[PDB]
Amino acid sequence: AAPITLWTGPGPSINGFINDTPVIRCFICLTRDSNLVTVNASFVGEGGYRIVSPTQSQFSLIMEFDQFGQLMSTGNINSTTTWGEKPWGNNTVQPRPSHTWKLCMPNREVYSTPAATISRCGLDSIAVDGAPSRSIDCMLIINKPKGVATYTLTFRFLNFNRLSGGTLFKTDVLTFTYVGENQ
Amino acid sequence: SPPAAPITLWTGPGPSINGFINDTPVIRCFICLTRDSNLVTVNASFVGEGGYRIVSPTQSQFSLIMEFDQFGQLMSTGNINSTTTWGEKPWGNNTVQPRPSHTWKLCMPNREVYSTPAATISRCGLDSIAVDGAPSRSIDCMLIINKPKGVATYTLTFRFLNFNRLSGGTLFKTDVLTFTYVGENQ
Amino acid sequence: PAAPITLWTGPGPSINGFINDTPVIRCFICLTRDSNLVTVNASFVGEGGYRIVSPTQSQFSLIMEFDQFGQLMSTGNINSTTTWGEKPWGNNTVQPRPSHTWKLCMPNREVYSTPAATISRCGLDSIAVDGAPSRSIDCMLIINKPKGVATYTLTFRFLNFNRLSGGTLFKTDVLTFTYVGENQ
Ligand SMILES: CC(=O)N[C@H]1[C@H]([C@H](O)[C@H](O)CO)O[C@@](O[C@@H]2[C@@H](O)[C@H](O)O[C@H](CO)[C@@H]2O)(C(=O)O)C[C@@H]1O
Ligand SMILES: CC(=O)N[C@H]1[C@H]([C@H](O)[C@H](O)CO)O[C@@](O)(C(=O)O)C[C@@H]1O
Ligand SMILES: CC(=O)N[C@H]1[C@H]([C@H](O)[C@H](O)CO)O[C@@](O)(C(=O)O)C[C@@H]1O
Repeated sequence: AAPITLWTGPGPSINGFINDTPVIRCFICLTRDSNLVTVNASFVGEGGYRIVSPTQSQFSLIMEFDQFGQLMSTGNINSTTTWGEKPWGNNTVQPRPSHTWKLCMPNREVYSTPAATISRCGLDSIAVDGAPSRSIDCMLIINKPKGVATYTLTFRFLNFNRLSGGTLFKTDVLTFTYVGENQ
Repeated sequence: SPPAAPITLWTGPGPSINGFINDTPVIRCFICLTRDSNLVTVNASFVGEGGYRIVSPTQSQFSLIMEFDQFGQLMSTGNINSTTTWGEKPWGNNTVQPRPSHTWKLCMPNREVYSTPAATISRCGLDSIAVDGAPSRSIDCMLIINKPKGVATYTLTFRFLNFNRLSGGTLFKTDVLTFTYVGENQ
Repeated sequence: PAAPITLWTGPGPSINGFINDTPVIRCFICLTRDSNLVTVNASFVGEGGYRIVSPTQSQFSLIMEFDQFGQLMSTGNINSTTTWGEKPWGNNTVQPRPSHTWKLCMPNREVYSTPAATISRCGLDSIAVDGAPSRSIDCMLIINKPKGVATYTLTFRFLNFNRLSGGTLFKTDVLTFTYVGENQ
């Protein structure tokens, strides 16, 4: 029994794709400790998504994993960009899969039907000094079916119409938690 | 051996209708308390049944209180209690091991840190996938830590509040809720 | 192989949050590093002029400054002039002897090479007011916003007091934040 972290590494490329177009830089870290997995994530919109307006359409960024906890090539965030294990003691991304990667996955029996957590997602919070009307929502959906994925994690960005105006799509550090899979 | 110290107490998956109000089973409560090195993470979700299947904006607030004794044993007298499934989750499987160990105390909220009651009030989305996170489909859930109840040494209270935020009748199918507190010393 | 460590103020902190060299807030701060992430667990109680806060309250930051070894410096709003050190597993003491392990509680400098933030709800007097929606402010954690010669900073910035419906005891909820911990 050991902890394990899967992540994008620091300074991720534009690795969030909508219609195969790179539009969002996603820092994603999945850390499994004894029983629970902590999702630690942040996002920076690029190009057409650098600035979001109150009329921005909602969207999902879905990660698809196989039965062994390996990130598949077909999600919005996928294995074509940097993804792998974080060794304790350095900031590298180790791409070679281990059986242990399954421990970062959402427990299939606990999440046998889809689960969700919708939380505030502050945008550009330092520069707008946390103005209430500069937050959207980001909902994590756990194990909503997608393709032939065994596990899915979806980051769904919602309620842009709560924004008072155009806002730089520079998210806060977001945290979610779920029960990890058994080896 | 820091790896020797973590412990998880939980209901197991697919809990029964194990949340009681006035001795009537009304809510299915998935509760997981995971102690790692120092902090305990509460991971919880709830599904209303019977008259609590759907909640309206005029719904009265309520507490689901878990009472624990000084050894971290869930007592039989709370709204969520030891008459239903509760015990340790072994690393590597989804069983519930009901035989109390002294290690169970490590999942409790530290008596000195929480020598007077503490709280965290947070958003509690209802039916979030089906309503696509509509802002007016959230209530609040407040975790109260060590508010006295009877002779419990520790208490954890899930208090559901601010149903008047809801735009209408909503399925009482909560998000996965997370809270954190300082764990008790062995 | 992971090595957990907790740095904290201990329970019942003194008035250890200073604004303009005046002690105004009792700050309970716990930084707990497990395998990869640090969990910030904190709560605050105002004293004197900050005992009660009103909708007209000006925003403020409580900054913790740490050096390259993860040792709390003397120059932040929360600083090494008050109780701060390691929490031993099994008791509630505060051990002041610095170790190479203290760096593990710091925000990873490569991950947070520019400042990061998390703005979250901060309920005030929540049990007494029964969680009334108009009794919350916000608390934003800012990670590694530059200050002085600190290598790492953690800033608790209290904001949006105008969300309050009136004078409210500045007795915060238990607040939690998470960030990627520094490498040994
Ligand atoms: C209640 C109060 O004094 N509020 C002040 C606030 C505090 O004095 C301070 O945050 C305590 O640490 O200070 C404010 O102004 C800041 C400046 O003093 C600082 O030089 O630069 C800061 C930005 O980096 C900021 O402008 C504040 O925190 O906003 C002003 C506020 O009224
Ligand atoms: C900006 C945008 O394209 N939004 C559209 C999204 C995205 O294409 C996908 O979520 C990306 O994965 O798809 C929708 O079905 C949705 O999720 O509600 C409709 C929405 O208008
Ligand atoms: C739906 C309901 O019954 N609400 C009532 C609750 C519950 O009976 C208990 O919280 C269950 O433990 O009790 C109250 O005293 C309370 O907590 O404010 C009054 C409230 O009207």
